[PDB]
Amino acid sequence: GAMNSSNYAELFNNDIKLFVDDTNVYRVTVHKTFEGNVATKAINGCIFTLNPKTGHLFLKIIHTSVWAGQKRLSQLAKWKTAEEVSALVRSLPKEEQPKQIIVTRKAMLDPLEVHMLDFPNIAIRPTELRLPFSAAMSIDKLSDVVMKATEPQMVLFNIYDDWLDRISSYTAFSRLTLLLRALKTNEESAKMILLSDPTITIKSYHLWPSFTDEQWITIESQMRDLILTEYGRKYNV
Amino acid sequence: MNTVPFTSAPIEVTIGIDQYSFNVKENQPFHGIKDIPIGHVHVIHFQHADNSSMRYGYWFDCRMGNFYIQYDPKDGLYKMMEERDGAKFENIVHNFKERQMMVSYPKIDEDDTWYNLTEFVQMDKIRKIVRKDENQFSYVDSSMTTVQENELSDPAHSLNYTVINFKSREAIRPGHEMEDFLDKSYYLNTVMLQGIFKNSSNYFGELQFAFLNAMFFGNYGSSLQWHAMIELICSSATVPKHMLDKLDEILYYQIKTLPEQYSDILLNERVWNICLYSSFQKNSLHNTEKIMENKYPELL
Ligand SMILES: O=C(NCCn1ccnc1)c1cccc(F)c1
Ligand SMILES: O=C(NCCn1ccnc1)c1cccc(F)c1
Ligand SMILES: O=C(NCCn1ccnc1)c1cccc(F)c1
Ligand SMILES: O=C(NCCn1ccnc1)c1cccc(F)c1
Repeated sequence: GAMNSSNYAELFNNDIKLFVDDTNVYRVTVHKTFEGNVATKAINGCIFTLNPKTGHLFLKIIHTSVWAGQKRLSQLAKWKTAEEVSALVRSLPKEEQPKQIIVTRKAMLDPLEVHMLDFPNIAIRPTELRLPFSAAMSIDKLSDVVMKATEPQMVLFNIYDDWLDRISSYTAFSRLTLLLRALKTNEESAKMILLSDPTITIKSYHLWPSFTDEQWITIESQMRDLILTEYGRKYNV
Repeated sequence: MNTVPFTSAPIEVTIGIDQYSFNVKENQPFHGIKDIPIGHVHVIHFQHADNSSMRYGYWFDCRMGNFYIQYDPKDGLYKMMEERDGAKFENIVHNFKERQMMVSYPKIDEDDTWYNLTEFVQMDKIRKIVRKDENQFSYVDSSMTTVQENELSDPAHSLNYTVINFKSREAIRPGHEMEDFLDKSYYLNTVMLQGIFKNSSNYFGELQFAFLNAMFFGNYGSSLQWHAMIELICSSATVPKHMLDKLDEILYYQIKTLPEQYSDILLNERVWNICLYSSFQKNSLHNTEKIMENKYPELL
């Protein structure tokens, strides 16, 4: 069934599962033509496939060549997503394949179910949570590898850096969702918060700065402030 | 013109013969139905006055034998029977007619309704789907379940309709996932019409059979089957032009015959709105769309 607040700790048990977010697969800029009509120009996208227990991120880069000569691209993008997720699962050893795949948008349910007919024991699930994974392209190193790609490519990351050495996966997911929620509500402010201090650096093999435990508490508090704030500047409260 | 004789009518019952129905009072002198048109399958069906639960009945073709109805006080229902003694059966029927104890199948000369509802329904094909092979006629009731329900439980007392499942490996060619799910022509034309049914006549036959079971007995599994077979055609971009023209006539007469007060239960808003207004065939069912819009505009 659907994943929600009630069954939230199921994400951190020992059944392998993946979140799949398709919101950055088909990306366009809208512009005017010389004749004054409107047209789209596609830019590179990505599938965001994430193990919430381990932090392993399978980032499949979607190069704009995949759209050449195709019609109904928003519909195709969902099926392309399902094709790539199915290919990923088939590439994993049996003991690494997920028992469940949770899609962040319900329109991915039928495309993924059909592509996974060969895997009747893998549950395809929606969610009632409004997760902020669309903001993945606000993470500078992820955006950089997507925009530089000249061909289809899969790149592997750990979106938790080394956090699991010090915190649990429940706590790591909560920090991730807070950071991504902030970047989604006000990207400039969020990024200022994260980088304001030039003495805290991002290691070459990491995505986020190397905050101490105490500095993470300060950071997380500032992100909460921002989200409520902008929730003020938005609704005037 | 053939005859279905009754031993007697011991319990009060609403009897139905094809699209007609009449009431027989408890111990009313009644000996059957005469003047039944030869050349069509027929269904004789029953609803007891005391328990409107369980409509039940019998599909039969008078060309295949001499059938009579006998009420069984142990099993509590009217049972169809075969009398192999033709000489004795003919003598009984003649005796009943002379006594004017048979209701007349009341067909209007102008009226092609029953033909139009049963054009491709075949009895031998019906027997293939209800395997009580010892009898030439087939029993159906409101409660019988289909194999699709069985997957989710008595295999002998079930309707084995052809299984249709749009999210199945039979329906979806490896590597054509999007193509085959959004345009079901492969599944309609290759899998079902060329590989299972053999021709469209058989496809229409099972579709007509599923509707009539859904309508006369409120068989949920029959209603599901009827809607599934319509949707498979409407969801195919490539359908033989003669098939679409015939489907429009088939559905027209089914909608025309449907009791107005049962539409809420026997019509599925999603299938019909998709078929008439979104599907590939949204412009190909003119007669069906006209009668649906004039008779059931609420559903849409
Ligand atoms: O065996 C039968 N028993 C019931 C018939 N019956 C009623 C009055 N005298 C006999 C049967 C066989 C052929 C035709 C038929 F109407 C019924
Ligand atoms: O229809 C006749 N018998 C069939 C019985 N029946 C049951 C329900 N409606 C009719 C019939 C008509 C008039 C007089 C008569 F002796 C017989
Ligand atoms: O051809 C039919 N079903 C396809 C499966 N089948 C059954 C027997 N041989 C193949 C069929 C079923 C019921 C009524 C009807 F007129 C046709
Ligand atoms: O309307 C029907 N089902 C959908 C609503 N419903 C009712 C009970 N369970 C679900 C329906 C029920 C029985 C026979 C039939 F042909 C249709």
